[PDB]
Amino acid sequence: GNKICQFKLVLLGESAVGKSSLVLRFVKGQFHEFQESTIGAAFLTQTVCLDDTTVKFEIWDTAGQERYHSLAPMYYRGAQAAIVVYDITNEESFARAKNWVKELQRQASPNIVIALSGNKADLANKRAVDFQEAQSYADDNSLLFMETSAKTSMNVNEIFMAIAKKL
Ligand SMILES: Nc1nc2c(ncn2[C@@H]2O[C@H](COP(=O)(O)OP(=O)(O)NP(=O)(O)O)[C@@H](O)[C@H]2O)c(=O)[nH]1
Ligand SMILES: [Mg+2]
Repeated sequence: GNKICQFKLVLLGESAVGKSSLVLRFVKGQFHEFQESTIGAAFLTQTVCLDDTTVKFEIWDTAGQERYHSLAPMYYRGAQAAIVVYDITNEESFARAKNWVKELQRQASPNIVIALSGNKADLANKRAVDFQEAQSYADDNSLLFMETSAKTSMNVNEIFMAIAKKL
């Protein structure tokens, strides 16, 4: 097809859950075991083919440390979609993700599409967040949920493409 669409996506979540790794995997097909914590935010773009349409993603990978919380609106204000990321081995990160979802539902665009990534799924031998519990939470809050692994690539392209399909 000759149709081209572009949209703004923001990633939010507690520090160390794998936001930068998820974007690097999607955009560059890379994964770095030693990824440094992000300062403020990083910007990346990727263009994909979505059933007859060329979709360009403008992605804001926010720094998740609490000291950067006040900067979040600068990145989500004009976003058409968000991926709130947690680490399946860390329940506190899952609780933090729920608070990011609440903030988006109250302060971002009322039409924003929100996805929830249960990342580091390759570490299921240390799971702390039950898949079904997270799925139920996502269903009750109208969030597009998938467990992902930036390390193995599991569901990485899938979650970004599913979001694009719903915009
Ligand atoms: N096993 C595993 N490790 C992962 C996965 N995603 C990220 N990691 C690791 O987790 C650590 C933190 O990842 P990173 O992408 O920097 O996290 P972040 O959410 O961007 N942190 P910040 O918000 O501070 O910038 C890194 O050592 C990275 O390699 C994953 O899916 N599986
Ligand atoms: Mg980061």
